[PDB]
Amino acid sequence: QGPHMALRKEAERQALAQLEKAKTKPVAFAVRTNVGYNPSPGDEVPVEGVAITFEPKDFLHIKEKYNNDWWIGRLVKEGCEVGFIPSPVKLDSLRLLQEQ
Amino acid sequence: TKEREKAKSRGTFQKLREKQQLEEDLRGYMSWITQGEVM
Amino acid sequence: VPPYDVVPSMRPIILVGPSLKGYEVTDMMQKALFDFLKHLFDGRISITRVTADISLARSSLAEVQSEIERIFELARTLQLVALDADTINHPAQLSKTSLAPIIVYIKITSPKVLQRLIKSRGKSQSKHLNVQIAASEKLAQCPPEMFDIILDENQLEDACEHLAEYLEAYWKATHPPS
Repeated sequence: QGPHMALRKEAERQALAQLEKAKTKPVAFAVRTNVGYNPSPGDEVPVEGVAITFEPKDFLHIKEKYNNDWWIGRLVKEGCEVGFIPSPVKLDSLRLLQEQ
Repeated sequence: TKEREKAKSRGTFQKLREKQQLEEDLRGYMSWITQGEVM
Repeated sequence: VPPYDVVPSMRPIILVGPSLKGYEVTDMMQKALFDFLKHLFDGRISITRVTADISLARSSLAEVQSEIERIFELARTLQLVALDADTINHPAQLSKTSLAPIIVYIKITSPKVLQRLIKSRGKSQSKHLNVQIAASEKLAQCPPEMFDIILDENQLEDACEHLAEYLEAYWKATHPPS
């Protein structure tokens, strides 16, 4: 409600400034994916709409680490920008949430 | 024209195709050594 | 099973195995293919010579990992990496490490012309007739989609058109515009 929108709306704009200030940062490390994943509405995304998706055997140039559940990085593709990469503990959290 | 069909139908098409493509692959395989003979 | 594996930020370009390496044939047909790699991306490429077998992670573990971490240093400045390997002769040979190189395949389109290259290098290479094309037919037992870049163009300007435009399309994919 009104008491829940004071902190939820202030965290989306705070995470969007972190995403916008990380495109000029150099690439720290790249990862090689093994499974497929797509963004959904209930994945606890900080900025809903700026998430990226990856299929199996794709490449992700991770820029920095946002938190313990989401990374900041871009997809190796012509024209793609930075996005939210799920951490390996987030991929472990998304699989056990489907069973519970 | 009826004789080029009977030279199509004996064996003679490959002679100007294989030896053509055995020549252009010969000239191309020479560049893969001789461009490394210099630098 | 880990979903993510630590790979370098820039993949090393690997001119590997048209015929089997370690001869006057494949090495000096690959040595020619670093001459066009010398000045074409000059200033945005790192050309080195690979000596140790990097398919073990012979040489020990310390001498190989120090060369793998050297490739890790060359991907920090976001530039292209080229490897002059003399032992790599299959895509699956470099599928167990944490590098994932670009399997550039110099393609031999006709095996019958390959035994005539053996007769053209004198009588020194003529004693290695069937063993070279054997695993260079097991480089045909590989499916072609297991590679990354395949070069079947015979002329120099036609084979280097795929060599330059594919890495330029890969350069724009790794580096976004401002």
